Amino acid sequence: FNGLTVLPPLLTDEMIAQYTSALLAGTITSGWTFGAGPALQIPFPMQMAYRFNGIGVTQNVLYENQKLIANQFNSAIGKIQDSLSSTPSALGKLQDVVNHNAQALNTLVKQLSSKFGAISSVLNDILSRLDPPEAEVQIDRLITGRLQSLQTYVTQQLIRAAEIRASANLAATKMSECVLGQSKRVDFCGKGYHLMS
Amino acid sequence: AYRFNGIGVTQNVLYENQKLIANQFNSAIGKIQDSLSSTPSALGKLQDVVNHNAQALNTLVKQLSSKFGAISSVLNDILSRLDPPEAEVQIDRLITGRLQSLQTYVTQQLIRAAEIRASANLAATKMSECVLGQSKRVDFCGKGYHLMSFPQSAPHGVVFLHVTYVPAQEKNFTTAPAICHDGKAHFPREGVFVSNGTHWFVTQRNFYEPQIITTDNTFVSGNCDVVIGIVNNTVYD
Amino acid sequence: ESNKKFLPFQQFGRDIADTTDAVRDPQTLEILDITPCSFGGVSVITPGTNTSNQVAVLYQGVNCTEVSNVFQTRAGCLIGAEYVNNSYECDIPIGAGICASYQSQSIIAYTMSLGAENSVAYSNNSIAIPTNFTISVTTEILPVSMTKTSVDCTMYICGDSTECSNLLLQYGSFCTQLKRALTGIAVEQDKNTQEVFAQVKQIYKTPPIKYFGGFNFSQILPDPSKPSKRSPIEDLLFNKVT
Amino acid sequence: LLQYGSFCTQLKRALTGIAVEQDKNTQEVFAQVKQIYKTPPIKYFGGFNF
Ligand SMILES: *[C@@H]1O[C@H](CO)[C@@H](O[C@@H]2O[C@H](CO)[C@@H](O)[C@H](O)[C@H]2NC(C)=O)[C@H](O)[C@H]1NC(C)=O
Ligand SMILES: *[C@@H]1O[C@H](CO)[C@@H](O[C@@H]2O[C@H](CO)[C@@H](O)[C@H](O)[C@H]2NC(C)=O)[C@H](O)[C@H]1NC(C)=O
Ligand SMILES: *[C@@H]1O[C@H](CO)[C@@H](O[C@@H]2O[C@H](CO)[C@@H](O)[C@H](O)[C@H]2NC(C)=O)[C@H](O)[C@H]1NC(C)=O
Ligand SMILES: *[C@@H]1O[C@H](CO)[C@@H](O)[C@H](O)[C@H]1NC(C)=O
Ligand SMILES: *[C@@H]1O[C@H](CO)[C@@H](O)[C@H](O)[C@H]1NC(C)=O
Ligand SMILES: *[C@@H]1O[C@H](CO)[C@@H](O)[C@H](O)[C@H]1NC(C)=O
Ligand SMILES: *[C@@H]1O[C@H](CO)[C@@H](O)[C@H](O)[C@H]1NC(C)=O
Ligand SMILES: *[C@@H]1O[C@H](CO)[C@@H](O)[C@H](O)[C@H]1NC(C)=O
Ligand SMILES: *[C@@H]1O[C@H](CO)[C@@H](O)[C@H](O)[C@H]1NC(C)=O
Repeated sequence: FNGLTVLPPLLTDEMIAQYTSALLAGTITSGWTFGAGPALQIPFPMQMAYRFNGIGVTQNVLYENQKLIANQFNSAIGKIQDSLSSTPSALGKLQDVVNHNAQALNTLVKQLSSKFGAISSVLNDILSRLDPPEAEVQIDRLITGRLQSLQTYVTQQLIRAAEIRASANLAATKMSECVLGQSKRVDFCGKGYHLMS
Repeated sequence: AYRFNGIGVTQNVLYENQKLIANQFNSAIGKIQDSLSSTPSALGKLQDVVNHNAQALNTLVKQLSSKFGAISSVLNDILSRLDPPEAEVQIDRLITGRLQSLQTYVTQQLIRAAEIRASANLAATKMSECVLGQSKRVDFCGKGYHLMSFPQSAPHGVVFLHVTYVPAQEKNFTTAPAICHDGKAHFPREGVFVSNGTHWFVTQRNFYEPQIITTDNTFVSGNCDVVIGIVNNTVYD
Repeated sequence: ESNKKFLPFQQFGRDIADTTDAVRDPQTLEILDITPCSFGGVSVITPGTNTSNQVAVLYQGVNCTEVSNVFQTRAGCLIGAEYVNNSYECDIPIGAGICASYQSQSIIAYTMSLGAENSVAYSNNSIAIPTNFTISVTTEILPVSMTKTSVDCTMYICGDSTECSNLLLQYGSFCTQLKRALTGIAVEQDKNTQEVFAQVKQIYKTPPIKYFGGFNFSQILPDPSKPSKRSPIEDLLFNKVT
Repeated sequence: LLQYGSFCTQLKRALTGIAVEQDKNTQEVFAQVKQIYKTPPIKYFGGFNF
């Protein structure tokens, strides 16, 4: 790299994993009560009975069908890993970011070999073969071309960052609404009647 | 009282606690001015707009004195000092540089305008939903259980004051899913069965208010040989 | 030294980026690798000048050999900062999980702490129920619109030069596009406020007697005594923003 | 290059703003709670794996 650097993120993957584990433990052992104040304990079957009662089905439906629901949930959780592994392009969204970044950086570094209508594309060769009065004419074309390349790259990066920010805001809203509570909006947290996430 | 009833609390909770709630609301409103004043960077979002606009205009004006590889940065001197067939070549560099500066400024303004429009749309949605009604979306109109909101105006923006409801002073308890009596299972209508150690009551979810178990706040709907963890106790009538 | 098996007729070497990274010595046929010498940015970590006058320096992406006194992080070489074991809420972000702060008084570097450890005693015959409540009020700030501008091409680029305008008109019609863009921006700026604030069609007025069962709305209701007809909170907001 | 002007300052400012925004995105999405809860050692939740 010639003046191109990549900075590391502030939060490592271990810290993000700790955050996720804390969220899972809180939502398992408290429900939605920890998202709006102090966390309050409650047994899990009672939580799930409340969640069924929140969509229009009475509690005796759960309390008389506990084993069937547990087995269905276990099988559905089990199938997730196989479903993720089998589909090849299941994670295209995350791969596209890396692909686009690599393409942009490769094009930017490749642009350094262009001549832009000059005698040569290397500054040292121009300096060691000519007189300073006859060097500015050649140097100006290279300067203009490289400035244009940098400006194009910066504009593309800004345009991409806007879309990434929009997606991040959507993800934050989804985390606040589907995980820290129960959502009544249709198709916002899955297809069907939402229970938990 | 109706707004409390919207979050799952009965009206008698408010009607017997009007003075305390009024005092708490008054103190919470009073603290707002000091909270805003003491923090120096509470309004950075509304200051960044002015800073960005001023900086962009200053840079655009400052760009006029550059040379872009020419004899000078003023047309009047270049014209009189030099022969015209050098002049029409020297003017082109300045023209191109200034045109490029204008294009850069315009593109930057467009990019900023997109984000400002997105923020304005979000603010309009918040005004429509939090202020003109009561919202059930979690963490959309504050942190807690939403009650009501008030808008205030600021230069190039808006300010919201969200009023919420936060529980406190919890206690340990013992609970059972159902109550068995005469071989008949009993489930609460709204609330949770609770015991203090020797007796059993039924109370609402977000406020401790024990009640005597009765056929009016329960429904039978089943038998006593299916539910796991059922506890048998007498039910009055 | 190099380990690339040059065929008996090559002289140079390249890569994907198409840059020279190998060469053969003419007098003694030998393969040599070429690598750029180290470079990177410099960042200065300082507290406010009102507090102290010391600084720390971070060399990004370089080990400390190339340059309390020294400490190696995942972001580079940190100079002038002392490393401790205690963890606090982050003050000045540095790199991958590292922060710095001013704590008799020196600059220290540590690892940030995510939050207070807690555990809820889950048991499958127990429940907790609140007995008391609190009313809280919080704020939120959102931008709506910005400044509208308009630019004249001929005055900006050429000023009052006739020949400059005559050469400028040869390029084309960029300025029409610039004017259209700026006009659209201004119209959108007006529409933003019109959408956000003009929600109701009537103009309601509060009753003269301000008794609402014990609730005090003096700090938000408009003040008739002052000429601007603004609430005290609105006055504070208008005075702070300058 | 020094004669052209102050494009480099604008480029640096844009990139720095992008980086700060990138950090803020993750900070907003994940750092929701301020307590670190821990799951009980005995993993029995009525018949559910987790
Ligand atoms: C519910 O919470 C409120 C707020 O903390 C308590 O109100 C306080 O009660 C004490 C004792 O009666 C008074 O000395 C304080 O002046 C009250 N505070 C205010 C702001 O008025 C209230 O007592 C709590 N309820 C119960 C049953 O403990
Ligand atoms: C509503 O609240 C305001 C704000 O505190 C009250 O105004 C205060 O009144 C006291 C008593 O006269 C004065 O000592 C303060 O200086 C006032 N503050 C301000 C900012 O003016 C007002 O009295 C309250 N309304 C009622 C009916 O009690
Ligand atoms: C949850 O499901 C897992 C996966 O089926 C169960 O763990 C399996 O247990 C069997 C027998 O002990 C082992 O042969 C498997 O290798 C285990 N799976 C894995 C992935 O290691 C687990 O028993 C289930 N939960 C409970 C409480 O039984
Ligand atoms: C509930 O009981 C557990 C264990 O006995 C205890 O740790 C916890 O503090 C109790 N709840 C409250 C609010 O004290
Ligand atoms: C439980 O409540 C009943 C009913 O008021 C009361 O008689 C009893 O003393 C209470 N027991 C305890 C331990 O508080
Ligand atoms: C009531 O419950 C106890 C304990 O669960 C049980 O031993 C007893 O048999 C029950 N009463 C009847 C009449 O079955
Ligand atoms: C620091 O430089 C030394 C040079 O001997 C090297 O051994 C070491 O691996 C370097 N540290 C890192 C983190 O690369
Ligand atoms: C904390 O101090 C201990 C001393 O026993 C040391 O082993 C450990 O590496 C320190 N933690 C650091 C440097 O992060
Ligand atoms: C849940 O109840 C079962 C009874 O089958 C008991 O074995 C288990 O210990 C209980 N859970 C906890 C955390 O004690």
